Amino acid sequence: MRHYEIVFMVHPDQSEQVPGMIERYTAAITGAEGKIHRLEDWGRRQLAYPINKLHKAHYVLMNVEAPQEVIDELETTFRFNDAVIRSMVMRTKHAVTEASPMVKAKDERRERRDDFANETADDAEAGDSEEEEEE
Amino acid sequence: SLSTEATAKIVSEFGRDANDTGSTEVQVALLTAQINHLQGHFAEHKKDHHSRRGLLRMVSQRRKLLDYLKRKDVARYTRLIERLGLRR
Amino acid sequence: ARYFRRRKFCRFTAEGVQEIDYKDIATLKNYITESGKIVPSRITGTRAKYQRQLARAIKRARYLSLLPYTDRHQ
Amino acid sequence: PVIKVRENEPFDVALRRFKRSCEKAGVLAEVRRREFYEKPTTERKRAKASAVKRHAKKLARENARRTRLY
Amino acid sequence: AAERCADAVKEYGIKNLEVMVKGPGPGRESTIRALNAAGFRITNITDVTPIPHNGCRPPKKRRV
RNA sequence: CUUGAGUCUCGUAGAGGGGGGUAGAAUUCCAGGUGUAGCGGUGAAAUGCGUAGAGAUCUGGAGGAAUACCGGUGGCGAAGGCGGCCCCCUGGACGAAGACUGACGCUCAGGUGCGAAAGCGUGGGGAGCAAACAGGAUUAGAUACCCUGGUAGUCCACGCCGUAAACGAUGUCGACUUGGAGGUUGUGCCCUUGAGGCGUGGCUUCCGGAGCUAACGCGUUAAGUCGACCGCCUGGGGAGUAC
Repeated sequence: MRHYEIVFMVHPDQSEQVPGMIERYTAAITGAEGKIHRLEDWGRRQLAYPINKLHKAHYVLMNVEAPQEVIDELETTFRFNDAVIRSMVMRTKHAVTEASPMVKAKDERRERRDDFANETADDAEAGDSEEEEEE
Repeated sequence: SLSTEATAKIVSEFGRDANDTGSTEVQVALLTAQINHLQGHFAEHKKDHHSRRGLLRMVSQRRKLLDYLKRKDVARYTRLIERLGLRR
Repeated sequence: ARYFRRRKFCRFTAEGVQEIDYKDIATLKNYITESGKIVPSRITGTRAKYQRQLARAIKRARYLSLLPYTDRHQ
Repeated sequence: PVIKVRENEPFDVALRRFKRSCEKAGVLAEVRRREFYEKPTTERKRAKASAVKRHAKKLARENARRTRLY
Repeated sequence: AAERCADAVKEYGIKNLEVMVKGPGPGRESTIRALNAAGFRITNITDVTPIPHNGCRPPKKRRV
């Protein structure tokens, strides 16, 4: 099998309803003798054009070992979902060995790389736990 | 474009030597298996004239190594066409 | 004596052979200005192979909506 | 036009030296022209080329200055 | 233009400005100097010219 | 036979190609709030945009085209050419090591594929610029420079004659072989010699002995030497025009 990496997006209203998605995707990869090496949240990002009449949306990142056809299959699942509103999937990628790696990139998102339309607190109920003494 | 497993299956029981990939027949079997992936590419990628030119290069060389085998024996050349399936 | 004080991706052959990766958008922030421009090799602290590889990852993250790309946003 | 600044209302400090968006600015390189593989270094050698009496006079000043024979 | 605009807002009881500027034109600091000299207090000057990631084909003046 | 040439494994750089997908930003455009008669365009303004509510500023909405920085004489392409992000497929290159085949090779008229751009048929599209067309200004004159507007065109998918400063000036292939300096890039080994060096292999730029040089210069990639094969020219106009 292959090391993979997955990005996918949901609305801001769904940024604390994304762990319920990550449960199913995890269970697809663990079902396949694959393992989750990292799970991470990139938070709310600002959009050049409204999707379904709203200017912002929520990004998440997973980092895995999985068979490549699982991540073929999962890139297609995002692309067939209307709640999952855009993805990118990329071949031959792995997690960091670091704990809480993502907190420093959450910090970058809330500062210069959104337009901060929505509270930090709902988007942070996704992905990597912000253990600030590990990072 | 070539699988490793087709190449492996050729040299499994052909080839004049330990780690032979080079015997006349095995060159042309490996080029046929290359062609078979590229034929199915340019079938749908009709405006890919990189791939068109690469396909041309392979079939010319394979015809020159079939010819090299027909220069040895004409029946052994037509046995290589037999074992690789080419033409009607 | 042996060994001497190396520079970023220096004194070795088998580092920065393959690309410097985009997922660390916090590290990528280091290599952009306050107008979302790329900084060249002499500024990232790296040599030609590694800067070409940085500039692909920097590009990637900004057009993925993960890294700053101007002083402005909407 | 004005860039961004730590300054208290700069308008009485005659800054122009960085104070552009396009006007002698770096983004003027693809704005409003063709690609030119040769031009942008050719046009340096050409611009310099005609003022040769004034060029040669500074060179001659420096050769006469440099020798400590006066 | 800065002096007539300083007069234009006199009744709204503003005195404190910051400044934003766009466009290629030279109306970018002589304007500010006469703006401050028409009884207002400037504290910041910032650019708001939009710059692209390549973008679309530019307008043409003098067929350039 | 392995040395030319061919073949796979395997290390690896890449703006190579085709199919599809995509993000943010911008050039453009509208409404309306707020505001109130201005806006716009040069050499000159006129043409053009307004007051019937613009321009400007805020906020909402709409389209179609392209990737600034990075960036290197760099890397890649069959040539034409190739630079934001994802998948999928895919041609070529480059390289530490494994070997292998056993001259299987080289050229190439004719042949076969591609071939910047302009144009254009087909279906979709019309932001930007702008042939056409429409309108404007200057001057003694102005069909132009300059300006307003803008269809086609470009652009997406498909098809059509193919040509170019396809000036990256030097036909392809092989051997022989001056030296130096620069750039780039794969990799084994190590005091990883300092800086990574060094060997090693490819690309590439300049400089340059000898050679070659009407002349510029070129110069081992010879504007060199020797060979195979192949293209072009044969004064100028008539003319790639006529037939």
